[PDB]
Amino acid sequence: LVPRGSHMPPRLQRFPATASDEIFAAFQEDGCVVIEGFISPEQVARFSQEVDPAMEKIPVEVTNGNSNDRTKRFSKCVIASPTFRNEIIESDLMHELCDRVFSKPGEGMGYHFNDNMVIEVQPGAPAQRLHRDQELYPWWNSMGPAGPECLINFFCAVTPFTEENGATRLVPGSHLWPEFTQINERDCPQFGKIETVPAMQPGDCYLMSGKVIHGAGHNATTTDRRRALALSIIRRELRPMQAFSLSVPMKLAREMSERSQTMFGFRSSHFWGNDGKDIAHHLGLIS
Amino acid sequence: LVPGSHMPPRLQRFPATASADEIFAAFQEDGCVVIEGFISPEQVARFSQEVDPAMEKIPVEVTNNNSNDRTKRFSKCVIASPTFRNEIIESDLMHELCDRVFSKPGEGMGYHFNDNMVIEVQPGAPAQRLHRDQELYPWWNSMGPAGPECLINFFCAVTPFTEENGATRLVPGSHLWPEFTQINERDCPQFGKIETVPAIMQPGDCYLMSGKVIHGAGHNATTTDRRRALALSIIRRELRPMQAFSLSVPMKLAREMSERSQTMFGFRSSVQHCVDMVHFWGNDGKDIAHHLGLI
Ligand SMILES: C=C1[C@@]2(C)CC3=C(C)[C@]4(C=CC(=O)OC4(C)C)CC[C@]3(C)[C@]1(C(=O)OC)C(=O)[C@@](C)(O)C2=O
Ligand SMILES: C=C1[C@@]2(C)CC3=C(C)[C@]4(C=CC(=O)OC4(C)C)CC[C@]3(C)[C@]1(C(=O)OC)C(=O)[C@@](C)(O)C2=O
Ligand SMILES: O=C(O)CCC(=O)C(=O)O
Ligand SMILES: O=C(O)CCC(=O)C(=O)O
Ligand SMILES: [Fe+3]
Ligand SMILES: [Fe+3]
Repeated sequence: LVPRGSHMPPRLQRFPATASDEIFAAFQEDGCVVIEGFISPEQVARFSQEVDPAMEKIPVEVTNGNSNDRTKRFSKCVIASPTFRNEIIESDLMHELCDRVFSKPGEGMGYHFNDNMVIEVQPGAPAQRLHRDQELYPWWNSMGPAGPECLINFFCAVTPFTEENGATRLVPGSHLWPEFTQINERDCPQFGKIETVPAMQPGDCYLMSGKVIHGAGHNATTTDRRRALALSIIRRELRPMQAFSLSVPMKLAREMSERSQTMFGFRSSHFWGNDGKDIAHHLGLIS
Repeated sequence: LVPGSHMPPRLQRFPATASADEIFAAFQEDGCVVIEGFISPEQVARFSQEVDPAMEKIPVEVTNNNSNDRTKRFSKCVIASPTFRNEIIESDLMHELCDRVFSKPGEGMGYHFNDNMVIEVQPGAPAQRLHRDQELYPWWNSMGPAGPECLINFFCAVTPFTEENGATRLVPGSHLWPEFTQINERDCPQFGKIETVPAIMQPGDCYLMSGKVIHGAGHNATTTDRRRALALSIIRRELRPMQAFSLSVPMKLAREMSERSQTMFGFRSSVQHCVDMVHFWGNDGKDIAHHLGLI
């Protein structure tokens, strides 16, 4: 795999979207894993064109070290794209995976959606700061690698992921380090020695844990809009960064299955209920 | 007080006109503090009157178990009570203390509502298991006493709280024990040896309590006394509420709310800073209040 004698780089396993528990142990051991072909070939295609009109009406910032410097972001994927709401979010591998990360026996679905983002790294965009996704829930790093999982991300490539256009540089095994710190020169002892691994073709995805260090690289090209679809998924006890049950129209919620209504907060798991009853009753969604 | 009689733990008491700093320091020392006249007796009585039809229509569950039985719980306080939504949730002392607990520099409101629950302990109802309210967020005990706060409770007396009718039993300074476990025989070594103290209160008194404080409803030993409480459960912005208030509370009521009341119920977002900024509970980069028409 490496020339004999070489420094071996951090292991980044890769499974086919038809694999089994097998993908999960790669997640447990490394903190991430690639699912090659996560979304079908025409599915990803129909999806990208469907959000191209919305992506077109996002002006680009040319700035300050923020994650908005020449990186454009858009989250109304259920509204804008029939392919997303009808096909992509009903992956049984997605759910069979989430149930192994999040759900406890007897309690139903321990998870729901945090965000559905399309991230498009514009050419010349500086490399994104290194971070753990779970910094979104600021106390979580304090629990170290023994803490439970709060967040996972099915990070899917829309346009191809190269080392040129700044695909995500992962750091496998970052979830097993003994202290979880901010990744900067004052707080991180290993800053500048952190060994990355860049991450894929359209429809491939990687299933990253919230504990894993990562970040978008510099998009060094002149023409490449590098586009992605992040399926952020949190445990049921945590609050979504998107208010999906207030912006997704009721017309679309009626077309979703019970699992997908639970993912978007149109149905309870009790958490997110309505005075001892499922919020789905009051909304006109049960029997 | 008592006669070399053994003296129980101290539960500090303040009037609602004390300084939120004096109250907060007490809360920090003991993890719980009584605020007398948190709500005026005229406010508490109108509230009790406005929820009472809903309370009477709630059947009492009697069971053959320790099942947390014979306790009515009602959460649609905003819909049923003009006093609650117009006055009680507008307590400036409530928001002063919440900020000192939850709100970060340069982010605005770090908290929102988990629940608004009328809890009426029926005559004869058995005592509740000792618990910490942050057990609702099961990973929280594992951070121990150094952990951040996830939840505080403004537990108000609607009818008098007495030692006989089931006033809550609290364990002051249990937010400072070095290991947070569930309170059971397997996991808790002080099990059965834990000294509680009732929250004796008159109508309109609150106690403010951290999610780190061991406590439990007491046994209601009376035959006539339906012991009514109002629990204002308040969590940090990154945590999920028990109630989906933005989906059951009507928009007509949303539009009459102050901006900070809208934030409490999820009709409006809160800006969190990480280099980056993110409207938590937002709409693709903007406040959810825009798509809702709340300006
Ligand atoms: C299921 C329960 C949970 C898990 C959560 C809880 C919540 C949210 C409460 C506790 C925390 C809080 O701050 O708010 C209130 C007051 C409303 C009380 C009521 C319930 C819903 C609960 C219950 O109903 O048991 C039948 C319960 O009594 C208790 C204590 O055992 C629980 O820890
Ligand atoms: C404000 C940001 C936060 C705080 C959260 C975040 C979310 C939720 C994301 C990250 C984690 C996740 O699990 O999902 C996604 C992919 C959607 C990415 C986009 C943003 C909104 C964020 C950002 O865009 O900054 C304006 C950002 O890039 C990052 C990484 O710096 C952040 O940690
Ligand atoms: O866009 C990328 O390459 C990674 C972005 C990411 O993971 C984030 O925004 O948190
Ligand atoms: O009603 C009480 O006195 C305590 C209730 C309580 O602690 C709870 O329900 O979580
Ligand atoms: Fe990230
Ligand atoms: Fe409690």
